[PDB]
Amino acid sequence: AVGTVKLRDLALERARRANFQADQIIAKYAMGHGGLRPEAAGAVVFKV
Amino acid sequence: ESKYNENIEGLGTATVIETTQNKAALTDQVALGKEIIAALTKARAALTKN
Amino acid sequence: LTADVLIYDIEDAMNHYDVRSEYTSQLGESLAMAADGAVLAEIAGLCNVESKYNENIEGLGTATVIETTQNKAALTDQVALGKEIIAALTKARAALTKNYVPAADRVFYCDPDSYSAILAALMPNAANYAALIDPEKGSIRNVMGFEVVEVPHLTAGGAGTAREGTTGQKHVFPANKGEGNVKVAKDNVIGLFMHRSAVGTVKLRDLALERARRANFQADQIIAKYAMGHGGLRPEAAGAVVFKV
Amino acid sequence: ESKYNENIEGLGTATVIETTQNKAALTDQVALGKEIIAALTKARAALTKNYVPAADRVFYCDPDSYSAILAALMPNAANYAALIDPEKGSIRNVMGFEV
Amino acid sequence: MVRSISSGKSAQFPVLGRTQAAYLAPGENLDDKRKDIKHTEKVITIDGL
Amino acid sequence: MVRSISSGKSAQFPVLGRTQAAYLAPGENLDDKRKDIKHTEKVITIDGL
Amino acid sequence: ASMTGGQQMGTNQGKGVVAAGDKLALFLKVFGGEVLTAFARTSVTTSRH
Repeated sequence: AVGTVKLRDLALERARRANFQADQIIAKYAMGHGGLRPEAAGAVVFKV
Repeated sequence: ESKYNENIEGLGTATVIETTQNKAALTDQVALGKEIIAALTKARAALTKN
Repeated sequence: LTADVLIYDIEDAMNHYDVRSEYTSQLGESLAMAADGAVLAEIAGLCNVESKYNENIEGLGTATVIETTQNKAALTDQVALGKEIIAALTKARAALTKNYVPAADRVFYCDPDSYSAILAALMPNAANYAALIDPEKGSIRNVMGFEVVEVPHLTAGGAGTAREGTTGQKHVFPANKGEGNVKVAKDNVIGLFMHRSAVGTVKLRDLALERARRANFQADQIIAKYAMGHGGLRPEAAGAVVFKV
Repeated sequence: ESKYNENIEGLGTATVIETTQNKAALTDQVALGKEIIAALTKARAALTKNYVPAADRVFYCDPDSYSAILAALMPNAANYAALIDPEKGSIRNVMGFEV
Repeated sequence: MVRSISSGKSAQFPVLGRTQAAYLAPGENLDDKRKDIKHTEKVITIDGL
Repeated sequence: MVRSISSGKSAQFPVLGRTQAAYLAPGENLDDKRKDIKHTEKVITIDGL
Repeated sequence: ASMTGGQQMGTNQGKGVVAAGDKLALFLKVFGGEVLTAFARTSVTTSRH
């Protein structure tokens, strides 16, 4: 019903910053989440 | 969605309102389960139809 | 002088054309252009816009050629302008000879349009007999002691401060002849004539390219910079042909 | 196009206008060639500022106006022989153009 | 799902389906009547980083 | 000049150019003033067979 | 004689899109075969310096 399309996938990178005399590690991805074939997906709710 | 079904009337969207049910009226712990089960039956039916 | 490009990482991700090389070339070109314009504007301005000072005493004259006939904006004609440019060039040779300086090399700098006029003055329709210029892909050749370059970007080139042209500038072409006691205004410009050895260029640290990676924006960026100074010396070897009002 | 040059001051296309008046005021044909030569030089100029390689420029005309260019050059009257060649009217070039 | 694209910004996948199976009379023309196939695309857009 | 693409209906080209240099001195950050190389893209379309 | 039920590989149909203005219409406009730079400008100096 729904799929996720990803570019660059997931990786992590480590950089050094001198001014704080410390290093920071940082990991990111880039994905998009769409929804398709909406007829084959249902839900159950209560309400009157 | 609003009218925006997909690929003409050939295939159809799904939704289950729970019957004669108010959350405030339920919360019985037993009644709720029963209701979710029935709703699930109608759900499988609807899903299989398309 | 600085050149700067900062490219985000997400935009680099979804782009489908490398664009690095093009950016570098763009930077180098920018710096070069700045360098050139700075020089041209320098020689014209600083040597025909100053009042009461000609370096040394009798060392120089700093002549600037006025245009014949009425204001050229009134002539509004193609050809005939060419005639006037020819006369002006003769006169220029007369000044630059009147003040010594070797017969060669020297040079001339006009804008492309005025070059087109120079080209049109010697054509099959007018006037008579063969000429120095060759018709078809007209390269002209020479006017006595000049090379006539015809560069497309005359004026400005001073660089400075903000990326936008307006603001602090190191070399400028004024807007009018009346305003600041200057005579070779921006509108008033057909050609400039200098001997060479008539403008100075001083180089330290040269020019260099380097890229750095900045973690904070996920974006790495190329930088290319340089340092040098432009100035003018010996105005006797410098002059300029100018519109009339 | 009413307005619009792509990539502001990247460049801006030029359409050289004619000196003289409407066709009814021309069509003597000896003058048309004159006008085409002048307009062609001015076109070379308009193209030269704005850069673009000097090599490989090309000009498109039609039979009529080509014969008119053939009419501006020729004995009477175009002074020194110059570019044009009779026996067929093949023009070598003009300002860096093929024709 | 989990299908992955490189380079460009957004991906679309098309959809299509169904036919009415035909009963063809002998020595008679099929060429006259085709339902054809219904065609439709759906596209997903990605939000940055 | 001619180019050949396959499949897709329209071919887009990208155009770009021009910068401005700058001046900085002993103790001013660069990131303050910067002008992006504005790039505009132009699209060509196939008409038919 | 013109033939209907052509297939119309590109065109949207859909449930609601209606209109049916144009066809093809749907597809992708893709090109990566050529990048277009601004024209290179030279420098008139050094030489005469």
